[PDB]
Amino acid sequence: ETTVKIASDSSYAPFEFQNGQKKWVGIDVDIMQEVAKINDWKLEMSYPGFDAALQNLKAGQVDGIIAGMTITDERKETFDFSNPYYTSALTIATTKDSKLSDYSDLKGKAVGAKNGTAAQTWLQENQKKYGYTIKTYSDGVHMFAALSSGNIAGAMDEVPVISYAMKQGQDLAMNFPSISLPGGYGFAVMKGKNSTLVDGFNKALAEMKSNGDYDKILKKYGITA
Amino acid sequence: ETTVKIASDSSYAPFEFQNGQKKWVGIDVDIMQEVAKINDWKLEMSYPGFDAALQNLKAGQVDGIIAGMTITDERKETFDFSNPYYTSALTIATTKDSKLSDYSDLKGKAVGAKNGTAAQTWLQENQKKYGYTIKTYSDGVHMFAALSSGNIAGAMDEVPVISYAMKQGQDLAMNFPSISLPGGYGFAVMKGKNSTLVDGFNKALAEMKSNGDYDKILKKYGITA
Ligand SMILES: NC(=[NH2+])NCCC[C@H](N)C(=O)O
Ligand SMILES: NC(=[NH2+])NCCC[C@H](N)C(=O)O
Ligand code: NA
Repeated sequence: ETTVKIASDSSYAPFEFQNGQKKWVGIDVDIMQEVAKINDWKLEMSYPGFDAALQNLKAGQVDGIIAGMTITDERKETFDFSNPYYTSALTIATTKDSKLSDYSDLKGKAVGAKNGTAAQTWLQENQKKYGYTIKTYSDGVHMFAALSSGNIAGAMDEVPVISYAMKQGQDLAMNFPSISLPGGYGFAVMKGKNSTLVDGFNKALAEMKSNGDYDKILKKYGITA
Repeated sequence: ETTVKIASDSSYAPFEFQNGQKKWVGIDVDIMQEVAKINDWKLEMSYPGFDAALQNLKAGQVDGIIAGMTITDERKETFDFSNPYYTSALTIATTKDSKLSDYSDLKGKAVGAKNGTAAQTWLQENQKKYGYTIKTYSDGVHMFAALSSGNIAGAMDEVPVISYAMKQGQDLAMNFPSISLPGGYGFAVMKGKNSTLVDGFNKALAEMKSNGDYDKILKKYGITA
């Protein structure tokens, strides 16, 4: 009944990614599809990439974005957000048999993050305090390979990313604290616009938490912390 | 197996509280029981109240504390902590049919909080910014009854506490932004003592986060990790 165009990232597991059949799957895909059905929306998903999705949203070529997008006060100056649909935390992953548990245990060790991330910033801000060296990576495939090889002692990323990788059978544990960003992940529209879409998102999310569909989706993608 | 004596609060749902059959339950209870099992400890829980628990810990009558205890610099002068096992936050609960969605909407409205809480402090610190009046309550039963009756327009409390109240079927919604409580909640021992207990807690938490048991426990009380 109402056509709703949503843009998303092209590859950001477990939020949105293609499986082996090239079907779009992930937490964001499954949530958005169920929200649309609850609200009687005809959903038209596109996957141009995070940056392109933002460009398209601002130009009015799409109506909203869901793309592992952390809610921040700066972003709220441009966008209106839903209630968060998942908590947004960071953590340092280790290999499965690692006994590292505390930040002081990284002294003298190398710790990875992806270039241009909150994780990179945290590591930079805490390097002198705990005495590790930092290694920067292009993507998760390279960072986690380095962790499994022992070339780094830890890899800092978003908790859902590490959880998914773990569920897939990667050699990983979550031995360190979760560092919370308060915003959570949100559905976004342009500021002042499409408040009915945000409200339908909010109402559907509440129903899904209530009826257990929300928890089914998280467990499908191995999201446990 | 060695006996481990742990003290907690007497009523802090959903962390520790007595249910309808008068059984001690909650996130802290379930986590501590699973940590003990993982570590082959015989756990002896007591529930004298937070302040009594600190007294008992300082006197050597118990070995540790779990009681939604914020990790703070002040506290770290007396106590050693585990990695935080949960990071709480503050937000405004409204009735389910309330249309309020942001702090600016509270101008000219009465907003409640419990006496002697972070929520109260936050409200007092932000009153001039948003322009509400503050009403103080002894406990949750009283604050939430005032909200349901329309005598207050919102109630400031912790996300986990509101989440559980909603699970129990109270007429509540969480449509406002959250305010992070720096530190997270940790397991505590006397400074320099009982390193075995802190290490056992850290390693067991990592296993429970890694194997899904941590998530299952939160979900039982309506909380998303
Ligand atoms: N699909 C994505 N890469 N989304 C952005 C992920 C990084 C971070 N959560 C952010 O909001 O900036
Ligand atoms: N009944 C309660 N709400 N107890 C709260 C006391 C613990 C509080 N989070 C603190 O760290 O000081
Ligand atoms: Na906290």
